[PDB]
Formats: sequence, structure tokens, C-alpha cells
Amino acid sequence: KITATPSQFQPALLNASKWIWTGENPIPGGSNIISTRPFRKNITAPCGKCSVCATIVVASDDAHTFYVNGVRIGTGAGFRQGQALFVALQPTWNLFAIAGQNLVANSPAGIMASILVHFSDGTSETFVTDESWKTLRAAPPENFQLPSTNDSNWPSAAVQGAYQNSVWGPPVLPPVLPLRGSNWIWTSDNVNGAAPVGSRAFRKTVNQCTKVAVCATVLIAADDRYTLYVNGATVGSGSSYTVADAYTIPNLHPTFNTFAINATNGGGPAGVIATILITYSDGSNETVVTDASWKAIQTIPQGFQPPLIDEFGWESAKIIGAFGVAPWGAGMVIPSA
Ligand SMILES: *[C@@H]1O[C@H](CO)[C@@H](O[C@@H]2O[C@H](CO)[C@@H](O)[C@H](O)[C@H]2NC(C)=O)[C@H](O)[C@H]1NC(C)=O
Ligand SMILES: *[C@@H]1O[C@H](CO)[C@@H](O[C@H]2O[C@H](CO)[C@@H](O)[C@H](O)[C@H]2NC(C)=O)[C@H](O)[C@H]1NC(C)=O
Ligand SMILES: *[C@@H]1O[C@H](CO)[C@@H](O[C@H]2O[C@H](CO)[C@@H](O)[C@H](O)[C@H]2NC(C)=O)[C@H](O)[C@H]1NC(C)=O
Ligand SMILES: OC[C@H]1O[C@H](O)[C@H](O)[C@@H](O)[C@H]1O
Ligand SMILES: [Ca+2]
Ligand SMILES: [Ca+2]
Repeated sequence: KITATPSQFQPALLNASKWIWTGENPIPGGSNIISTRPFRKNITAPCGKCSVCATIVVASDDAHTFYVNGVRIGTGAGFRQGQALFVALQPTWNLFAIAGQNLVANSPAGIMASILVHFSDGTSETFVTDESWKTLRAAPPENFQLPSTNDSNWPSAAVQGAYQNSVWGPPVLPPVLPLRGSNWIWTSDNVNGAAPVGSRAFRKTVNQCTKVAVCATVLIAADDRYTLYVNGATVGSGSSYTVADAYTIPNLHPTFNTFAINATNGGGPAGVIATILITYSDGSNETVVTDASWKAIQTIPQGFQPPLIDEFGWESAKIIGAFGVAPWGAGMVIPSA
């Protein structure tokens, strides 16, 4: 049962996390052979909280594949910057599994991750890679990542370093979500690089009736100002086109969700841009961006935000341009993952 409500996005941090490998070289940050190595950790929910979903940040020397409860949720590489991943969880326990690869002979090897678990009651806790994870001094067995594998006589992982103290130094957090891939949109009264003074509304519905939606993460900015609504409830608002806002919606409807925006132009150019990531209970996700599949209207009707209004006399939203275009450029400050 979920009492958590929409909130400012809380970044997962690598500060308490550790670099792990097998200990085949007993020198942490020491030279290791070209190899692939498994890592597993069963994490159980405290008390009587349920776990709902997780924000994940993961970094690797040299590369990684990340699994949750047997499902591949991502592939990545590199220790200078982490990769953001989002996933729905089982309510009481979750098996995290990583395949790490060292790709350069005589080079250091290591995996670092932070798993920020969001609970049914609106609390969070960070879990990290450390000595309590299990590994093998061999290539991963077939199905090493499924819960059905017994990791009981696997050895402990060996710590290679901490966030501040390691051969790698501290990885930079990635952006929570990319704006690359999204579009500044407006009503079709936005011509010759300016739009009238006034408020305009935008709507997007996601409805996969054969899947169970769990959590959404939203990244949004507007020239001049916006208010954002999910299923008619206020999520938040901002007034900056140079600093974006990120939100978590932990209480999604399982099949049908409507995002609505009242955005206001104070004068000159105008636009609204957003990236939305939705997690599904099978471990899959969907990305939605501001584009021409959104609906827009120039006079905002009463109830523009309720989920099931009549969209007659809403137009396709106009693409002003892909993220990057003048006048706003590529420099938006995006919260960390
Ligand atoms: C959302 O899910 C999919 C798979 O369930 C992930 O990715 C595709 O998977 C890889 C892994 O990063 C990407 O490189 C590709 O771009 C996708 N396939 C292509 C282009 O063929 C993705 O990681 C997940 N997102 C999360 C967990 O945040
Ligand atoms: C992860 O740990 C959990 C909790 O310790 C394991 O869960 C269970 O295992 C018991 C013995 O099989 C069951 O009879 C319990 O009902 C159940 N406990 C809870 C709290 O759910 C779980 O199997 C582990 N998963 C993996 C992949 O090891
Ligand atoms: C859309 O947003 C704008 C601004 O966020 C809303 O505007 C105004 O309406 C108030 C009436 O409640 C007035 O007191 C203010 O003069 C004015 N406020 C601002 C900050 O402009 C607008 O009503 C919003 N809603 C709709 C449905 O248009
Ligand atoms: O980036 C263009 C910028 O310039 C204008 O004159 C306005 O004050 C802002 O609302 C913004 O639209
Ligand atoms: Ca290496
Ligand atoms: Ca403006």
C-alpha cells in the first residue's frame, strides 16, 4: 500500500559506495587479467515497508551489465561518469547482479554502484557495492543472474577502493535524464522565434493496458514558467529555462497516466521541454519526450488537467526545435541521478 506522493527527485549518490572486484590480485587497484566476473547481492526490505522502485548509479572499469531479479536493465562502460538506471522492485527482496569486464591486460578492474530504494511509505535507503556482495574467481556461470542460482558457497567480493580513496577518483554523477532526444514544444502561434504573452496547455497520455506501471521520473523546464500535473494532481512548478526540475511520481496508476502542463510566456521566445521515464513491474521501462504526439491548446479550458477530458479542439503541439536550438542552447543545468 503506497502513501508516498510526488516529490522533488532525490539523487542517488556514490559517496558511501565501494569499488569491488574478485581479489585475484590481493592489491586493491592492482593489475588484473582480461576477464568477466559475476557479482550478486540479495537486498531485503526493512520492517514492514515495501520496496517499490530504485534509482541506480553504476560505474565500471572497464564495462558492466546490470540485472535485477534476472532481467537485464542496462549495459555501460567507464569510471569517469556513472550510468543512471531506473527499475521497479519486488516488495520484500531484490536480487541485484552485475557482470563486470576488465578489457585491458595488466589494468585495474572494478564495479561501483549505488541503489537508492524508494519504499511504499515515502522513505528511501541507499545500498552500495561492498565486501558483502558475492563473486567468483571465474567467468560467470550460465544464469548467474537468476534468483534460482545458489550463491551460498561463492566468495565475498574484495574492495578495490572507496569513492574518495581509489585509483579511479570520484565518478561524476550523470544527469537524472537526458534532454538530448526531447524537443522544445509550443502552440502553433509560436512563429519567427517569438510567441504571444499568455498561458498554453499540453497533454500526454501513456496507456499500456497489458503492463503494470510503477514509478515515473520527470525532467522539465519551460520558457518562462510551468505547472505540471499527473492524473490531475499537482506535481510541481518552475520559472527557469536555464535550471531544469526533476520529480519522482512513486504512486502511478497501473495502466493509464496523463501528464498535463500549464506553461506561460512572459514575452519573447517560448517553449516547454520534458523527458519522462516510466518503470514497469516486468523490469522494462518506456521513455516519453515532448514532441508532436503531445496535444496543445491556446485557450486553457477548465479541467485541462483531469485525465479523461475531451481533446476535441486540441492541436498537435508544434516542435520549436530539438534540445540544443537557439535561443536556449545545450547548457541547461540538469539535477544529478
Ligand atoms: C530501459 O530498458 C532497456 C532494456 O530493457 C535498456 O536498453 C536498450 O538497452 C541498452 C542498455 O543501456 C541501450 O544501449 C540501447 O539503447 C537499447 N537498445 C537499442 C538501441 O537497440 C535501458 O537501459 C533501460 N533504461 C533504464 C533502466 O533506465
Ligand atoms: C533473498 O533473501 C530473502 C529473505 O531472506 C529470501 O526469502 C525467503 O526464503 C525463505 C526460505 O526459502 C522463504 O521460506 C521465506 O518465506 C522468504 N523470506 C522473505 C522475507 O520473503 C529469498 O529467497 C532470497 N532470494 C535469493 C535470490 O536468494
Ligand atoms: C496557468 O498559469 C498562470 C501562471 O502560473 C495562471 O495565472 C494567473 O492567475 C491568477 C488567478 O488565479 C491571478 O491572480 C494572477 O494574476 C496570475 N498569476 C500569475 C503568476 O500569472 C493561470 O491562471 C494558470 N491556470 C490556468 C488554468 O490558466
Ligand atoms: O532566451 C530568450 C529570453 O528573452 C526574453 O526577452 C524574455 O525575458 C525571456 O522570457 C526569454 O524568452
Ligand atoms: Ca581495466
Ligand atoms: Ca519568454
